[PDB]
Amino acid sequence: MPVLENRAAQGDITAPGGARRLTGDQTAALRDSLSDKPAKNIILLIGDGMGDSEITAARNYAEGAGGFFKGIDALPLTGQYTHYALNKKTGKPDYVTDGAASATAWSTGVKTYNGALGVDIHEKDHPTILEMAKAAGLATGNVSTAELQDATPAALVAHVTSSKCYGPSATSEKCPGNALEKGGKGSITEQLLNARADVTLGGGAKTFAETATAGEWQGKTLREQAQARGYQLVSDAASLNSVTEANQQKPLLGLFADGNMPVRWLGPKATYHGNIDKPAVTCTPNPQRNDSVPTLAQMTDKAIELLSKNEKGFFLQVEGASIDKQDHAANPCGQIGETVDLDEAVQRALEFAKKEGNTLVIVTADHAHASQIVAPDTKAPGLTQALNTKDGAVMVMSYGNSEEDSQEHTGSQLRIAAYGPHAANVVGLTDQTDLFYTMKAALGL
Amino acid sequence: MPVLENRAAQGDITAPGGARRLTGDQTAALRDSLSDKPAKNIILLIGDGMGDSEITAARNYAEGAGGFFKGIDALPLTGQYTHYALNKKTGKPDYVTDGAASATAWSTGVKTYNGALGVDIHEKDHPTILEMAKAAGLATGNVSTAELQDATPAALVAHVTSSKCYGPSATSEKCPGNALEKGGKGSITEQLLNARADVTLGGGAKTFAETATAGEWQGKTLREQAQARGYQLVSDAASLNSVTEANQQKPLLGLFADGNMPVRWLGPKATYHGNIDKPAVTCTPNPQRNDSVPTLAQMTDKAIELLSKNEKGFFLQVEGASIDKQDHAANPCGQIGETVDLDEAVQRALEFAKKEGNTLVIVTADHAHASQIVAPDTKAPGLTQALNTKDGAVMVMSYGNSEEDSQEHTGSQLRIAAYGPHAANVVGLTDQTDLFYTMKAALGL
Ligand SMILES: [Zn+2]
Ligand SMILES: [Zn+2]
Ligand SMILES: [Zn+2]
Ligand SMILES: [Zn+2]
Ligand SMILES: [Zn+2]
Ligand SMILES: [Zn+2]
Repeated sequence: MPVLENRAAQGDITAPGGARRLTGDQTAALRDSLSDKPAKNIILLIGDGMGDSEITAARNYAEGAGGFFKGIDALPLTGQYTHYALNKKTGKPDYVTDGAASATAWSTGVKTYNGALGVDIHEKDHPTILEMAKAAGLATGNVSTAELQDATPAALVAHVTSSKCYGPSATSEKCPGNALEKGGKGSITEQLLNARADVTLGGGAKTFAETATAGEWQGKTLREQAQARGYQLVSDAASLNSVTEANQQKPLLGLFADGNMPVRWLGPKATYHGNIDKPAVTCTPNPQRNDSVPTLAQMTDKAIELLSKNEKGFFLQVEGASIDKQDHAANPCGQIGETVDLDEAVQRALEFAKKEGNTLVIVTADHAHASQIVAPDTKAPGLTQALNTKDGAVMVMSYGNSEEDSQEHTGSQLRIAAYGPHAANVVGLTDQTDLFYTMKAALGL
Repeated sequence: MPVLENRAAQGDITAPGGARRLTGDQTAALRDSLSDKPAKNIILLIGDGMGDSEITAARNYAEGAGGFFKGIDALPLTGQYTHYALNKKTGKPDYVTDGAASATAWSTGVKTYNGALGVDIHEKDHPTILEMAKAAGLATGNVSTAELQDATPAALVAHVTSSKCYGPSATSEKCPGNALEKGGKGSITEQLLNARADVTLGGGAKTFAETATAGEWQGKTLREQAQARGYQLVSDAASLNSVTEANQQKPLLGLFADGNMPVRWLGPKATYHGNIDKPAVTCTPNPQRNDSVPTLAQMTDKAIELLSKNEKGFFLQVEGASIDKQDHAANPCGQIGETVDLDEAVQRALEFAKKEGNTLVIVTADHAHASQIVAPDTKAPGLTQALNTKDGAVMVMSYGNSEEDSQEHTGSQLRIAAYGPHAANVVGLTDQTDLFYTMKAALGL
C-alpha cells in the first residue's frame, strides 16, 4: 500500500513521452494497494465544490499543467460518485444537490432534500457516522474552514429540517419542530454541543453569543454553555497548539472566526469579458488574513495528534470549505488558494496513514461547481478572468451558470480517491450514499 | 476477470441505503480485475467531448439518476486523465485542447498544438499506434460516426500540420509542405488510403470526389484510387452486412454520408432563459436519419467480426463523434442521444472482451465540453433547456461559455475507464500521452 510518490510529467512536455505521468506498469503497485483488513481510523477530507474542473484549475495554476498535488493527486484508488439530492415533495431525484443534502448522504447513508441536515424526506432523524463511531468508543473530530454551523460540519452533529437553523433564534422560526422550547433536540449549535465530538475546530463564533430559549442552560449563552459542560475553548493558533489532550472529559472546541475563516489568497472578482478587458491576474496572499488564524493543515495535525491517542481508533472529517464559497463568488484566486489549503491538509493525513498503516484516507467533494477552464480568447456571457500560471502561460476561467450574484452548483459526477484499508470501495461508479456504508464497514460498526 | 454487471441504485432511493450502487466490499473483485499478462486485442472507444458532465447528463436523462449504463459505467478500473495541449511557438501548456492535438497525444504519445495531426510542435511526423500495430502483424480498424477526416479518426492515419487539410484542394492551400505536388505525404484522405487499415468505417464521402494533383493516381478521384488499390467500398447497412473478410488484400472502407453521419435523437437548440420561458423537452427519434445508415454499435459489431480473424491480434478505435459536435451546437437531445449511441458500442466491446479473455477495452473522451447540469430554476446568462427524464423529474442543462454559434471545450480532467489486461495503468491521475504507452506496452510493440 504505497501512495503515488510522483505523478508529474516526467520530462520535456514537447518531446515523445515527456508528458507521461507513469514510469512503468501499475498492475503490481495496484495489487499491493488492495487490502481488506480493518481500518483502525478514517480521515475524510471534503473539498466543498471541488469537482474535477476545480482540481484541474488549481493544479494548472499552482503546480503547472504537468504538475502534481502531493496530497490531492497521491491517493491511488480513484472513481466517480453521484451526489444527486431528492425533491422533498415527490421523492424523485433533484439532479443538483446543496451541501446539506450531499453531506447528509455520506454522513447518514440516506438521500435527502436540499437544506436537510441528518433527516430524510420524511423529516425523521438518522444516526451519523460520527455518532456511530462515538457510540463504539472511537475518538471523533469535525474540522472545517467554514462556520461550524455550515452544512458540511453540521451534517455530522445535528438533525434539522432546514440548514439555516444555526441558533435558537433561527430554529424557533424556521425549524419549529426542532426548536428546544417546542420539545425538539435544538438548533445546529445546541445539537453540536450535545454531540460532544472530542475535537471540533472551525469558525462560527458568532452564533455562540446567542442564549438558549429553554432547557438546562436557559439564559446562558452557548459559549458559556460549552464552558459549563467542560469543553476546552481555543480561539487562535497558539492556544490550539498548547492543548495537550482532547476526550469526553475535556472535549475541544476551536472558534477561529466570527463566521467563515479567512481565505489565504486575494485576487479580483471575474467580470463580464474579463479575460479580454483586464491584464492576466497573479494571485497574492490575503493581507487581511491575520497570521494567528490556524490553517486547515495545522488544524488537521493537531486533530490527528489528539485523536490518535485512542487505541481503539478515531473518525475525523476535514472540510476545505471556501473552495465552494469562492466558486460562488466568481473569485478564481480565492477558489484556487483554498484548493491549495486542502492539498496541504491531505498531505498531513496521507503522511499519517503511511506511518500508522491501518488508516483509510478519502478525498472527494460534496458536489461539482461552476468554474470551467476555457480558451485564452473565449468571448463568454458570464464572468471570466485570465491568470498567470506556474508554466508562465495564461489560463482563462469562466463562471457561466448564473445572472444572480452567486455562481451555482452543478450536477456532474466527480472524482473520489482513497488510500488504505477498503479503498477498493471507491473505484468505479459509486453513489455518495455508498461512502457512508464504506466507512461503516471499514470501522466495523 | 469480472465486469460491473449492475451498479444502479439497489432499492428505494428515499430509504436508508436504497441509493447504494455497491452490494458488498469490492477488494476481492478488484484483485480479480488486475492482470499483467499481454493483451492480444485493444478496443479504444472515444466519446468526443464526453466529460463527466456529459456522462452524468446522459445517465440522468436515459437511465435515471440512479440508473446505470451497461457499457459506459461497467468498466471496473477508473481514473482521471489530463489532456492539455501546447502553444506551437512556446511549447508551454495550452489548457484547452482541440480534437487534433488530444487524439495526436494518445495516438503517438507526443503532445502537440491545436490543429496538428500526427506531428509535434516542430511539425515532425511521429508514428501512430494504428501504424505500429499493423507493422507488428496485427489487424487494424478505425470507426467513427464523423467524417473520416475529423480529427479523431484522422490522427491514427495522417501526419499533417493543420487538421483542415482534408483532400488535395485544402492541403495545397493550408498544408503546402504536406501537399503531394510539393513532395509531401499527401492530404488526410490520401494518407488514409496509404495507411491501409483492414477496416475503416465512418462518413466523409464527399472528399473522395476530389481528384489527385500528383503521384500514381494523378487525375483519378480518391474514390477511384481506393478501387484501383483493392478496397471494398460500402455505402449503407445492407452493403456493410454483406462483407465477409477484411485484410491487406481486401481492406474495407465504409463511407456512410457526404459529411458526418446523422445523429439519432432530435430536440430544439437550448436558448437564453429556455428552462424558464419554454416547455420541458422530451427527446424524439431524428426523422432525417434513414435506417440504411448503420449505427456505431452495428459498425463496432462488423469491425470486431472482421478483425478477430487475425490470430495475431487487432487494434480497433471507435469514436462516438457527435457528442461533442452537438455539445458545440447547444443541443441536449443530440448530445444525450449520441452518448447513448456510444454506450451501445461499448456494450458490444465489453461483450467481446469478456468472452475472448485477452482484450483491453478503454472508454474516455478527447477533452471536456460545455454542458452543465444546473438547478431547475437557474437563471443563467447562457443557453438553457429543461428536459423530462426517465425518473419523471425535470433536469436543466446550461451552455454558458460562448457568445458565438459554437459552445466551447473545457480543460477539466475527465474520467478514463478500462477492463482487461494492463487496465491498472488507467487508475489514478494519468495524462493522455500515457494512454499511448499503455496500449503500446499491452500489445508488446
Ligand atoms: Zn457544497
Ligand atoms: Zn461546506
Ligand atoms: Zn455551494
Ligand atoms: Zn473533441
Ligand atoms: Zn472527433
Ligand atoms: Zn469539439
